[PDB]
Amino acid sequence: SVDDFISTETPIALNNLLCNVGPDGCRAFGTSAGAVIASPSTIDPDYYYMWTRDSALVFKNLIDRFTETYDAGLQRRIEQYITAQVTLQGLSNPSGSLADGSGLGEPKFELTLKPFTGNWGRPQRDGPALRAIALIGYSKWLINNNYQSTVSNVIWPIVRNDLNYVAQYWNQTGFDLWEEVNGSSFFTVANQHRALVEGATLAATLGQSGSAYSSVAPQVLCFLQRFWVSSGGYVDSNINTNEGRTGKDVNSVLTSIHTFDPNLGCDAGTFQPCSDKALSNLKVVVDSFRSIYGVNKGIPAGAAVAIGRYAEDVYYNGNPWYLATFAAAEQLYDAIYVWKKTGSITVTATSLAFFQELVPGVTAGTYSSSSSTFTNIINAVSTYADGFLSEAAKYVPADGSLAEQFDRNSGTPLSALHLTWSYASFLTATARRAGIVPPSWANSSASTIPSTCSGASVVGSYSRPTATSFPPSQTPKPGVPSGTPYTPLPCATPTSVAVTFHELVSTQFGQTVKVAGNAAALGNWSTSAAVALDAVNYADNHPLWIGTVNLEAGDVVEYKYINVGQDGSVTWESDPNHTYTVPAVACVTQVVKEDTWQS
Ligand SMILES: *[C@@H]1O[C@H](CO)[C@@H](O[C@@H]2O[C@H](CO)[C@@H](O)[C@H](O)[C@H]2NC(C)=O)[C@H](O)[C@H]1NC(C)=O
Ligand SMILES: *[C@H]1O[C@H](CO)[C@@H](O)[C@H](O)[C@@H]1O
Ligand SMILES: *[C@H]1O[C@H](CO)[C@@H](O)[C@H](O)[C@@H]1O
Ligand SMILES: *[C@H]1O[C@H](CO)[C@@H](O)[C@H](O)[C@@H]1O
Ligand SMILES: *[C@H]1O[C@H](CO)[C@@H](O)[C@H](O)[C@@H]1O
Ligand SMILES: [Ca+2]
Repeated sequence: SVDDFISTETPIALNNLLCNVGPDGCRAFGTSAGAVIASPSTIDPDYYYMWTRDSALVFKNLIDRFTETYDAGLQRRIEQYITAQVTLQGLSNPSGSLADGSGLGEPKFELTLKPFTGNWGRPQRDGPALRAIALIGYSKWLINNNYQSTVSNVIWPIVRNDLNYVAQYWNQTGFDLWEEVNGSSFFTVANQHRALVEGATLAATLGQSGSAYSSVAPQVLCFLQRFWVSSGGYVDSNINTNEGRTGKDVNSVLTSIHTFDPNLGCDAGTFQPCSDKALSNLKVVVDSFRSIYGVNKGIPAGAAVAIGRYAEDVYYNGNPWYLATFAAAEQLYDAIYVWKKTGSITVTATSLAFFQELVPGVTAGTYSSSSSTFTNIINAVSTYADGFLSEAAKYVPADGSLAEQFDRNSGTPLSALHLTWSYASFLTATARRAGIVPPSWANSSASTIPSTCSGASVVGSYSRPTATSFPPSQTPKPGVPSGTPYTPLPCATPTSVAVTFHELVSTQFGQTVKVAGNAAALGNWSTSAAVALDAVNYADNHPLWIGTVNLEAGDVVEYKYINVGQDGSVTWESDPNHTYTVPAVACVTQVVKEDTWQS
């Protein structure tokens, strides 16, 4: 049953989500405090980085959970995530520096909170938007619990940098959320609009000027209208480029659920889940996957299917993703929420095809909660929505782990293990089914579209934030639903820990990297018995090598990386010896030790 799946998966998803958060999460142990690894996977694929997007989406889920029920463990994690942003914002990186704002569009960082120096799809202009939305989310909590002073002191300078970035750079091309298409992206623009709306509201609450953000917001919304393909009834997810695709992409479904505000009803301007444009789009996007995946064979129209990112996808051969399949369920739960709350469903010419798939022959019109048409529709949509949950559930392993993808033919997990966003996507989709909605970000002002789009932007001021700490014990006001801090699920304490050595060193032709060390498993400083690392990952300005040795839990280890040529010659990295303490903590069975070569 779907209820069984939700029951069992919920605590596993939350646990696994939090295992990916530094400094102490079970699969992110020793990462910077507040850091969110996209995945513990270090090879095939290497996702052991911090993405501005992934971390902001994960923490928006956690901040929303924290808002529903105070949890001092979550708060500690939220505060840590926020202060890490002080460090990241200040970093010169290949996207640029903080001073002119350009550095804030950097997609990802080392989990040491250092610049990722390799070639990448940069900038990605959604990051500052999502980060702002996350930090504004916690700000509203702090303000509503009498800590506005902390917002102004610690948080606001961070949010202000990101808001200025959006207001300045929204009307320039960048890479999409899949890090592939350089242009103008639906998800990116829509969240940029949301951020400006929310940021103008926060400014005014703090007594700061929101004028720059409010003057630009409606122009961002104006431009968002250009992504709509009227002849096909769907969103072209990337414009200002010809990407060699239809533009039917879960991008647009992810947009709908992430800018959901039931107080906007079925507003099509902001692409609300129940809007006619969002529904029409959903059907088109779903349909693009119906005929092409082995796992969808023999499933009829009007029944849920496994869905991926976009039909043209070749990544790992192009497969369904858990977060995509969960996203479809979530958009439908969001629509159901609004229909139930308003007691009314409207079918239009635009949404006609979506509704006719579920209730064949239904006409456009408005149906109240008491009409049988309303009942046919809402029942069919609920079954369909649970069908998308159930479809993804079919391909979740017995242990409840959520990889990034499941195989288009066999449904077995592929790509990155324990993708943090997969867990969050499960948590949000099921929250919505439960009728738990996020805090509102908008009134109808935020949905008013100007008659013309001006492409207005504002050159902003950027300053390094300075405050890097929260006051202790910032507990809720009385009455507010409260509970004991979160505690991870129990495990055995490992006698052995898999230690992935993760080294940055530029090597020449045929050279191998080995780790020589003091412990027996590292060959007692013997160069011939040293442990060889994988040249896989070595990239332009990002020369990465990984090796995983089992070392005893609690053992203190001294090591040096050796550059071993083809000829079996050894060069030693400069002093000092590295010193690492292999952890002995419950649930910590694999760690990554991130290093750079000592010249
Ligand atoms: C910057 O903003 C302007 C206004 O929204 C965009 O210009 C429009 O682009 C669409 C799609 O290419 C055209 O169909 C419109 O005619 C343009 N409108 C106007 C008034 O010029 C522009 O695409 C935006 N650029 C970026 C990179 O975001
Ligand atoms: C955050 O970190 C900074 C270091 O940049 C300190 O100065 C501050 O006290 C806080 O701990
Ligand atoms: C790593 O650092 C330790 C200090 O904890 C030294 O004892 C060792 O020699 C290595 O440099
Ligand atoms: C890891 O931690 C241990 C003790 O906590 C030290 O002995 C070692 O130097 C390393 O820092
Ligand atoms: C070490 O083993 C534990 C338990 O199987 C995993 O949770 C962890 O990811 C690592 O592989
Ligand atoms: Ca396109």
